[PDB]
Amino acid sequence: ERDCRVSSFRVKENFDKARFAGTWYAMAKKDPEGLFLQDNIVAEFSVDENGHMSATAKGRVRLLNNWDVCADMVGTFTDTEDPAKFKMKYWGVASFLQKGNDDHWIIDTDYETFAVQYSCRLLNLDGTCADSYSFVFARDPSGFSPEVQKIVRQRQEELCLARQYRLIPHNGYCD
Ligand SMILES: CC1=C(/C=C/C(C)=C/C=C/C(C)=C/CO)C(C)(C)CCC1
Repeated sequence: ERDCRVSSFRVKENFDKARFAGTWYAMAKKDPEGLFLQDNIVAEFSVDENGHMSATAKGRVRLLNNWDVCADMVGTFTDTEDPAKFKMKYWGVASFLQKGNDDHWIIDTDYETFAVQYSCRLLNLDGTCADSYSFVFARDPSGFSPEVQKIVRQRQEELCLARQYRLIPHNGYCD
């Protein structure tokens, strides 16, 4: 009875890039297939004078040889015909870290407390998603009141992703 087709999902109305700038702490995530950032994750968003949005990000990750390193990453965003939907190109400061190109959607935000992000890397023949990831971000690395926790859960049900996330530690391991 629920529609899980990716083309039917509602996104943030009248999205505002300049208002989204500044520091964002990751507090929970849903993982995709393969290598991915593990914990101690912080993001910094910026917008230039001509309207182009970009970001940096740091976090610990375990490489192919299980070595434990602090990764320093960089991303740039290209606008589309929906103001909340972007294309993101990304890479690292060290040459052995991963590079690529992903969809980046803002499902909802209030700019001053919380944000919900989503990416579908592959579509099924019937229009639902075959490989996805998602981040829950905070301005304040504290818990979220009861009423904001309830709005975050309603957005996780829209995405057909209820009960598939885990909490992330913050440890000092990276700078
Ligand atoms: C750049 C960037 C993002 C994605 C980063 C990812 C996808 C990194 C993967 C790193 C790996 C796998 C390193 C191992 O070689 C997010 C969405 C947080 C928003 C801020 C900018």
